[PDB]
Amino acid sequence: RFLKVKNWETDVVLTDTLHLKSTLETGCTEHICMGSIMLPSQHTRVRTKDQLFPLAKEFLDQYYSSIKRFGSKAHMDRLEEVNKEIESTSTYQLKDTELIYGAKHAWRNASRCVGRIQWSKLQVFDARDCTTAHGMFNYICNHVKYATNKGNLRSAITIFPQRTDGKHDFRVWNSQLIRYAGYKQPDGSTLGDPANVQFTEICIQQGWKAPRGRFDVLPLLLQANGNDPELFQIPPELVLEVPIRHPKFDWFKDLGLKWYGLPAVSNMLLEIGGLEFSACPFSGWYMGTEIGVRDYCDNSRYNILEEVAKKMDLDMRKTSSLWKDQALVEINIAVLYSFQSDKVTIVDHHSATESFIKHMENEYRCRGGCPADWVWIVPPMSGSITPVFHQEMLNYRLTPSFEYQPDPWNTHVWKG
Amino acid sequence: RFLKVKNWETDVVLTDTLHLKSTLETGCTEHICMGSIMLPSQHTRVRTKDQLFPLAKEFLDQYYSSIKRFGSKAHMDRLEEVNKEIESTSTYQLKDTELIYGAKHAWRNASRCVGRIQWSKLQVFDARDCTTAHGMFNYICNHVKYATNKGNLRSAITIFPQRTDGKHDFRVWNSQLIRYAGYKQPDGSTLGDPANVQFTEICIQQGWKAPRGRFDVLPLLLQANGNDPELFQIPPELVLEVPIRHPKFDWFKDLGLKWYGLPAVSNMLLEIGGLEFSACPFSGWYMGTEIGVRDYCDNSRYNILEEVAKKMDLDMRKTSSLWKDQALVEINIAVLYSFQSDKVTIVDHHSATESFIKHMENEYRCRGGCPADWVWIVPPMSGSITPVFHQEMLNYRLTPSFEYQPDPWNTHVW
Ligand code: HEM
Ligand code: HEM
Ligand SMILES: CN(C)CCc1cc(F)c(F)c(CCc2cccc(N)n2)c1
Ligand SMILES: CN(C)CCc1cc(F)c(F)c(CCc2cccc(N)n2)c1
Ligand SMILES: C[C@H](O)[C@H](O)[C@H]1CNc2nc(N)[nH]c(=O)c2N1
Ligand SMILES: C[C@H](O)[C@H](O)[C@H]1CNc2nc(N)[nH]c(=O)c2N1
Ligand SMILES: [Zn+2]
Repeated sequence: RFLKVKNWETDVVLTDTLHLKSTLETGCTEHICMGSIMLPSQHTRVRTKDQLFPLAKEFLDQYYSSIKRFGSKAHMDRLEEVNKEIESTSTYQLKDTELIYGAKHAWRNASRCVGRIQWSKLQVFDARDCTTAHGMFNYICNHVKYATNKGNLRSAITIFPQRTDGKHDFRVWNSQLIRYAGYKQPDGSTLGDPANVQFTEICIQQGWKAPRGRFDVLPLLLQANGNDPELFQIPPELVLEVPIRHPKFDWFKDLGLKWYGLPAVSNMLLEIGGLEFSACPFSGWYMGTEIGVRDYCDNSRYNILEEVAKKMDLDMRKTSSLWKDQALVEINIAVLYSFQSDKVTIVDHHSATESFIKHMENEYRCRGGCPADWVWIVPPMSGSITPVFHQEMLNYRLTPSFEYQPDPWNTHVWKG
Repeated sequence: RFLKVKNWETDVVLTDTLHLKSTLETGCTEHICMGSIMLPSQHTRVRTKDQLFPLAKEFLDQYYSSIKRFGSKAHMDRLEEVNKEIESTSTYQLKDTELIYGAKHAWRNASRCVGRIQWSKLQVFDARDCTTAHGMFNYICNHVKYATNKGNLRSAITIFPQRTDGKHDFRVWNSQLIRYAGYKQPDGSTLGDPANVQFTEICIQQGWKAPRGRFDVLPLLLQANGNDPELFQIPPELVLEVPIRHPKFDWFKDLGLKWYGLPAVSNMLLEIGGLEFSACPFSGWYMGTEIGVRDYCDNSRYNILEEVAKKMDLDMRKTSSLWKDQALVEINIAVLYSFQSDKVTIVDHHSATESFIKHMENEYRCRGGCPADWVWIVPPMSGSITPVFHQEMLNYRLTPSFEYQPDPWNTHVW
């Protein structure tokens, strides 16, 4: 059974057979669509040998199909080897080749990711020999150095040991490797990034001396083998930052804004062949709107819309003057211009969405589909003047995958 | 099963139980979400004598509840009466009060409509006594004049006779009552509105003498009782139009842009108690972005971003200058400025989405929920700085409802 999607601006129609290979559930039913639910239980997140071998087998079948060795003796022997390792040891270990395939394909299957044209050019760092928080800090520093590359950013992921009994998890407690602190003041205002107030408090409680500034890089809070997490400060020379200025507005620099260069997600779960990798930080490079639209202008983040609109002297009485929309465009022009001027990799939302359309069409050609989440793919500004807005998309769940997981401070058992 | 929706800007959480009354189907499964498909089979649309009565019963049951007479003398009586009329005539006719209720609730249940906070204020015009296209034209003119109201716009729907056998359908062939024509030029490009090129040709291919301008109001093409349709010119004095100028850039009026004040969808199918109304033009008032973002700036429409940006002298050599975004804002400031200057009702996208959040809150409070289609409720510019962006929405299909329906010229035995 085949399915079609139409781009309504170009009348291009594509045929999806890949959704047939989909196992996991979406969250929708025939009588209700949950397409706009942010964290549906299905997309969030121990396994027993009962269900683990079929998950291994399906993954290995995929893997050996991709290398043109399906049904080969190398393929049959590996299946046998994994089987016996599961029955006697209860889990199994991926080879290096399988881990690299898995991480790439989890990104390939990331239906909310607009940057997936780059998916096969991913640098995979195997940190499965790591045993301690210090060991983790070392692997993460090397990730940040390699990925940053003096501004010429390179996609990378670092993979720490897989979950075993769920009581010895490796976790990076930060949501991203590099993020700014946020501080609730006694008068109710917030200093810094309001998204990080809760995590900032945990760090301070674990002993972090906070500078209490508006752009303080947070410490790494790292958990090895289920032990209590430990604080480490990324060396500042590894944290590339871009001061934000505007190409016409000389007064923009006086807002004292800066942002970091490397977007590196660190709280997600990597699932490959039934195995769960609970610490797997990954990084690419920023699309401009992530910083200029969401980070700076969300009412619940830095929320600089007013300060910018004031200095532009806009009619701020009625909303129908679109002063909000006007300040937003200027802030996003500044973010792009500051990054480009400093030769730090960044992509605008027009370029990135055009690329995704080309990626998606190619994926239908050579793979039979490309799972896509329209709600997340469409940029948070100027939606319809980007070609994804006019593109029908089918959302379904393939593995390997990145999944959400509960914040560790709500599940951790404290040693003391 | 008693589901929850969170707003992530405010942490407000609403519980939805209304969805458990949903009847029709979404197109999704638990294996694949179709939330971005524009027209699944379900959203498009005779009855056997059997499937008609359960539909009638469900509608009457919710009608009599809304008036607090569920399980009353009048309820069971009407129920029996509709039962008997169906056994005999194999259809039935709605009472005036039921027709009004059914129309307001088709709008109440339209999950892609952001303007639904106004749903109970709708003016319903019963046109079920109509028999000819000339009469149809008369009802539509009266609709237009009433809804326009000298620029103080008012919501209205006009309901033509319901389908009987499918051979005698009433249909308005225009997609909206008021739309601008579109002509294909000798040199490949398109003059006027490209969305209307086929329909603009059908009118000519029917007898319309086009002035071949850029903003030529289309004639009405009205089909009564399954007959061949007929052309009709809407009196100009009834078509309120707004010249578009900018409150800062005097060169903006030189661009020669105008738009019409009345958005009046005329090609949808209204379904009440299983009865199908194939001609039910309805109208409200515009949200600014429908014109300024989509109508003006869609690449497959008027596509004027190239010109506005040049006249703004912006660096159009790199997308990373965001010149499209910058021009897009100015256009949409102009549209709002022009309408508000000429005292024609219009709402900006910030106001409408704020009102929709308030409408959701009301519906969750007094009704138990509110079907909502995020892909359509979030405006096509400045998405995340409107409160609907951060709003989780549950999409499900309730009835009475508006459904899409095939274009008549593909169906009619001409
Ligand atoms: C190379 C440049 C990349 C760009 C421009 C990019 C862009 C984006 C954007 C804008 C989002 C939406 C997130 C939001 O708005 O909050 C997203 C989501 C996502 N990205 Fe990419 N990304 C890139 C690389 C990567 C890499 C290297 C990985 C993993 C190896 C990845 C995995 C994901 C995933 C899993 C999501 C979904 C998050 C969720 O389900 O909530 N991305 N990406
Ligand atoms: C009074 C002010 C109104 C406003 C501001 C408004 C706004 C909107 C907007 C912006 C859309 C998105 C469609 C698009 O972008 O093309 C929409 C869809 C819709 N509106 Fe409303 N509308 C109003 C009145 C009405 C009325 C009076 C009715 C019927 C009684 C109605 C029924 C609908 C329906 C059925 C749809 C969606 C069609 C579909 O399912 O694809 N609206 N509306
Ligand atoms: C709930 N909300 C905070 C989710 C934020 C979030 C969660 C994720 F898992 C995720 F991969 C991304 C994408 C961020 C990103 C990664 C790589 C490159 C890039 N340019 N951007 C963003
Ligand atoms: C995909 N597209 C071709 C569908 C067009 C379409 C179909 C509809 F039923 C519909 F109600 C509207 C909204 C137009 C409208 C109606 C009332 C007020 C307003 N401000 N605007 C637009
Ligand atoms: C409620 C809604 O699902 C939520 O606000 C989503 C909408 N789309 C998004 N799209 C992206 N890219 N990133 C986001 O964080 C969100 N948030
Ligand atoms: C492909 C996609 O479903 C299509 O572009 C939809 C998206 N959202 C929309 N939203 C509104 N309000 N109007 C539209 O026409 C559309 N088109
Ligand atoms: Zn769905």
